[PDB]
Amino acid sequence: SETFILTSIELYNWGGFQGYHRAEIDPSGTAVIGPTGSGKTTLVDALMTLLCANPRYNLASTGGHESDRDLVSYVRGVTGPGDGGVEQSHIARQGKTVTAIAATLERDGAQVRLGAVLWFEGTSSSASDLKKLWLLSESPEQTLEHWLSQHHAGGMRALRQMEKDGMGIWPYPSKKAFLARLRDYFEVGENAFTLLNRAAGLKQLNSIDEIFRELVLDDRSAFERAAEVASSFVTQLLSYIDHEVSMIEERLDDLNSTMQRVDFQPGRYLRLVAKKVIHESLRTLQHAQRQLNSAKALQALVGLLKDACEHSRNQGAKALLDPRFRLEFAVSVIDREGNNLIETRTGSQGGSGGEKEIIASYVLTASLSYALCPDGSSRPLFGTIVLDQAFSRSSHAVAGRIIAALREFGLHAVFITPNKEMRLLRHHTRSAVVVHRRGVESSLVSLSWEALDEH
Amino acid sequence: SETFILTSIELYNWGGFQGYHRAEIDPSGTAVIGPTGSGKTTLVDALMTLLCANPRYNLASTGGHESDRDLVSYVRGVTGPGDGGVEQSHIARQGKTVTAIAATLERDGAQVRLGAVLWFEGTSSSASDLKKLWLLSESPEQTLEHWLSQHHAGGMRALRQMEKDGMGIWPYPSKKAFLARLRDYFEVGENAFTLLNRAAGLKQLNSIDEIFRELVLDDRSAFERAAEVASSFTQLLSYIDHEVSMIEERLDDLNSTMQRVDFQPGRYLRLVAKKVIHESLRTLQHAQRQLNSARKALQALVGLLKDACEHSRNQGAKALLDPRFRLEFAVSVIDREGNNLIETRTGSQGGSGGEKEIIASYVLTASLSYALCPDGSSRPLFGTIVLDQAFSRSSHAVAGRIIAALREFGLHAVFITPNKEMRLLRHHTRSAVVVHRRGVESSLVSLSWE
Amino acid sequence: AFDGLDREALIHDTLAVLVEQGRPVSLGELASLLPPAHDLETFALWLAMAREAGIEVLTEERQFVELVDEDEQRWGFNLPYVGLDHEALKDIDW
DNA sequence: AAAAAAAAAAAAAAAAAAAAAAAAAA
DNA sequence: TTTTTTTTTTTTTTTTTTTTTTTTTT
Ligand SMILES: Nc1ncnc2c1ncn2[C@@H]1O[C@H](COP(=O)(O)OP(=O)(O)OP(O)(O)=S)[C@@H](O)[C@H]1O
Ligand SMILES: Nc1ncnc2c1ncn2[C@@H]1O[C@H](COP(=O)(O)OP(=O)(O)OP(O)(O)=S)[C@@H](O)[C@H]1O
Ligand SMILES: [Mg+2]
Ligand SMILES: [Mg+2]
Repeated sequence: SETFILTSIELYNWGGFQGYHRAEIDPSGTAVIGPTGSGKTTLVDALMTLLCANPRYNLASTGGHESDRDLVSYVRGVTGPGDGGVEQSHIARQGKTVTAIAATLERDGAQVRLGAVLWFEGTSSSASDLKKLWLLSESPEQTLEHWLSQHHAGGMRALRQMEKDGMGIWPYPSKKAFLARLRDYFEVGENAFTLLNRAAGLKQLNSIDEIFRELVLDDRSAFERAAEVASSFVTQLLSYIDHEVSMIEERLDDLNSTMQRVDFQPGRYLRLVAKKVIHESLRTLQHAQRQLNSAKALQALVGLLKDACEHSRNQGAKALLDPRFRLEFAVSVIDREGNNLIETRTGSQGGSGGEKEIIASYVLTASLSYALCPDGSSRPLFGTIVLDQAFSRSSHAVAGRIIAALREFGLHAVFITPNKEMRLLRHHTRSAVVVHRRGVESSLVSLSWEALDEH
Repeated sequence: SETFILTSIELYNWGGFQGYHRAEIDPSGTAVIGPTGSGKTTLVDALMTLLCANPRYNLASTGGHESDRDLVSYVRGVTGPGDGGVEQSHIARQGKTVTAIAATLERDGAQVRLGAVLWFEGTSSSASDLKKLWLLSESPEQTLEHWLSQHHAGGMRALRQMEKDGMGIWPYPSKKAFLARLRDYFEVGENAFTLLNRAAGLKQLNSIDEIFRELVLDDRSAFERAAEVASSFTQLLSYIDHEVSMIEERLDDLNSTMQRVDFQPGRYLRLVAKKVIHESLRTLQHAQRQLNSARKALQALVGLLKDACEHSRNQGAKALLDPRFRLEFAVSVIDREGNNLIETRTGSQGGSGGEKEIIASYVLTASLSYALCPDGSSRPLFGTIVLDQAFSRSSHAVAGRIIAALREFGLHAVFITPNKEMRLLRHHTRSAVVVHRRGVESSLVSLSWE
Repeated sequence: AFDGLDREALIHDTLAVLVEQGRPVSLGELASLLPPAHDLETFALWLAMAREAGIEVLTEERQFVELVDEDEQRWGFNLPYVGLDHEALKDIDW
């Protein structure tokens, strides 16, 4: 209707995939299956590289505790820890190389394509020798083969020459401007995409306050104005901070109003609350102000402000000048029949193995559905989400609730599992993508369910 | 046929299980199954409490990074974080309570039992108000009901008096003496049971040498003899050499018995240890040669020895006198048909989701087989091992190979699964234990087939 | 690795048999009248239903059931004694 | 094509709190 | 015989320093 959805994704000399490959994705949810160690996570990494400013590769393997891969390894395509010898036999492509990836989104009578080109020039491995160029396309005649053709008969100048004569093409040599243009195009909050990357492999909740203070909410600190006033040689700072707190509370009210419709465990749902706490240096500063009002000693306020500004990474400064650090967050469970608390939780400590997964998935999708366009009203302009190693620890019953909630929130999803589960996916999806490895090469096959059934 | 195998385990007022409960375990291995949030982890925590001096509860849920629950929470039976108010509806038993556990081993006719009784007195909840008493016996006519009746008749005075009024029982009010006696009974190494506790929830490997220096190998450093020699105002090096030769001799046999299993379609593993030389030894040799060629230069040698004995927590001096630190460990993959090295590795960094699990399982089971029999006399006296959330991130063939590896070394194992992978289990297992929970109380049922 | 097990069909067939018989049924007769494709994964579901609906599960006496798989052979199961009926679990959601 | 300023992630160390075991007094 | 006092060990939390990569200017 008015929401873009992923439809296809292509590769060239990326990771273990050599040559040219592609896969098609149905607009009613698909699943990715294949044996252990075949290439399922590589496609996800290739997609994530195009969106966030600093990806976390291979996140789901450790459960959300550590990332263990780098871009150059994918570009040159290593296949293990090697052996140690004269010839580095464990590296696939050595010397001069070239690599290109691209993903395409689609809507009702529209099309947008993203892309990237990366290439070496000599025998080196430093991260500063990997020349890069990002792209954004609107016209239908642009295609990956066209970009490779242009590069092979020129260079950076040849690629940049496309904008002069063509249409609907914008190459950006710096990733920062690329991401700024992207966010402006989709009308999306500043930290939505990093949240999307984080939601792929996170399976715990140490504390929800960190999640709300780092990802969901924006950043409107007041350090600069404080420094300006300090160097001018004041209550307006406090008025500004109070106004920011009020706006934060209104936004949180909006979110918890939205979260009601979806259903938790039967007869129950969730509500989010926040309390106000004042402590630390606020009392000291107020005392100093009231003491100076008696009369000199004007340098006391300047000293306090400068000390707070200098130590910008301490709890005193954060609690003094950052409005989003003047609240405390916790989640609660409400029974539908009437209204009464059943349990209030501030984290996920002490739970069972399967309860942590459902809690984390529910809260993450609830926050993400709001971080997208409906933050500023209207329906989302970018609806899709990726899950990795889905349903690793839960039982049969919990997966149904997860899928039902995901459908109710209004998002399209792709699931990535080994052959562990084959019934629910057949019941709720429409298309499948099969991967396979033979030696050191991997390939993709796309089929619907009926064709595989006929075998 | 001289190995003790787990056969039974009993509970009373533990966790969510209220009142008496029981479960049986087949000599060929079993498999507990049940829905999510049923009580499978509680049953195995009850066993882990009796063995390690400092348990890690609920280890598998977080993947092997943290722990969440504590002992006093189990005894009073907390179910969830609750809410505000004062009634504390989320706590089951309030006021005076009493709890009991047991476990049984059978090898051939001979039988042993392990025990524990814990209770409160009032409405306090501090860890210092929880009385404890540990038991160990090898005679019949001593069951859980007997201990509970004796405790009700009197108090700890009545309990601790059973030793004089009987035969074949030994009460220990201090856990350290209890564990020392237990370790002496089975002739296992010093940290075998801690390793067993760790192996139940570890699905990721970071460095082999950490494990081989912290848990598997015992401590035989020569700090005392060196300090004595320094204060006397060299056989030390020969002693160190002998101790580093013994390790190589054991590793040879371990590799020989690991050779028979196929880690992959045509490949098998092997452990490799290499020798390293630090600068500290060079200085000592130089001092020795200088003293020999001098003929007073004795001050420097004694100063070096005294410095070594002083800061016994720096790798500079620790690597001089601790034989465990003179070696370096790593694994390698070798294929048959013209034996040829193909890949060497020192940790599971950068691997796939399923490769880490199998690597960790192989290394840990090899380490356990080493620890449970320190010398070449063979005949382990303890032969069980448990796994939690077995085969959670792998495919069919990987699970098959893991099970084959476990069966090769000669270990009796039990598996825990959230009602998955039944077809694979049914071939290699001949029992089951089903746990179900309604409301707030849990229950156990038992099966078997042949 | 398709098909596997179908829970809904098994539940419906069990309910139909129970309402048809109109008398309490133990595990042996239920298995005999409706042999399972897989020997396991079936007794577990029935025991789960029995414990959930509240029917007592006696454990002091045993019942023996003999089955033969697809590839011949024999299996003897030492199941406990459970009495299922339609009335107890007629109004419980699943 | 080369030199400078800024930002994000990893590693080591100091401070603090809680629990277990042995010695001493009523 | 029962209670109290002391020491020792283990774990957690916060702060500072270091390194690498990206972007900008000449
Ligand atoms: N940077 C890298 N370093 C080492 N090995 C790599 C790297 N990138 C890919 N591989 C190899 O690629 C294979 C795993 O990649 P993937 O197939 O994407 O992982 P996977 O599909 O997630 O496997 P599962 O299903 O999660 S167990 C293994 O053979 C790895 O050795
Ligand atoms: N200390 C505790 N704090 C909070 N809840 C607890 C605690 N001990 C037990 N419970 C509850 O008791 C239930 C018993 O489940 P567990 O045995 O801990 O996990 P489980 O049965 O293994 O579930 P999974 O998904 O199979 S790991 C838990 O789900 C909690 O709801
Ligand atoms: Mg993966
Ligand atoms: Mg568990």
